[PDB]
Amino acid sequence: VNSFSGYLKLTDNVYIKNADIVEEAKKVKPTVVVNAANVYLKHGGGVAGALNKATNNAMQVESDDYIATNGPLKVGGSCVLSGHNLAKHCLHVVGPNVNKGEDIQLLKSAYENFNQHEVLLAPLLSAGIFGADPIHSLRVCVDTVRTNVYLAVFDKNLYDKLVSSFL
Ligand SMILES: CC(C)Oc1ccc(C(=O)Nc2ncnc3[nH]ccc23)c(Br)c1F
Repeated sequence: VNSFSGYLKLTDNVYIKNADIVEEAKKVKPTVVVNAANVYLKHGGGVAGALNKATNNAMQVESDDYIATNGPLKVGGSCVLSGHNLAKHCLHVVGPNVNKGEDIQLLKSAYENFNQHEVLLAPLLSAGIFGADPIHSLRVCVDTVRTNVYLAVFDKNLYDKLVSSFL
């Protein structure tokens, strides 16, 4: 039993809700919140900008030190950093950004990072400003993640479309 509330169950392990991931993280304080990161951990907009804003820019400060030490992530890769006031940990995961021409096949690799964590609060990878089809992202999520994932979808219209079209 966990503290996530109001989710629709899609499969044995995947759950979905129309919610602002920032507000959901603040309420649940999950062990792991997933960020929709880029390889430079520049949290300017989208989910990343919102999460970073909620940490009062502490996420960005920590991220800049991470990059200075380690260099950029790989597309499809991830790193574990602090969750600040939102979660114990933040798993920064880089899905391919279609608006940069990146290979959509890397979306499966990106979701594989979730399997290293028993339970996660997450957005749909490569959705929103990353330019992929969120219906496809949900399909890859369900077919790749085996651990327990609670998906927050900000847009109510998109949420209803994802549910109603789910196979
Ligand atoms: C073309 C348009 C429909 O694309 C999208 C628009 C918005 C979302 C969305 O709800 N994003 C979020 N989800 C959870 N927390 C969040 N905090 C801040 C944003 C946010 C998504 Br997934 C989209 F794909």
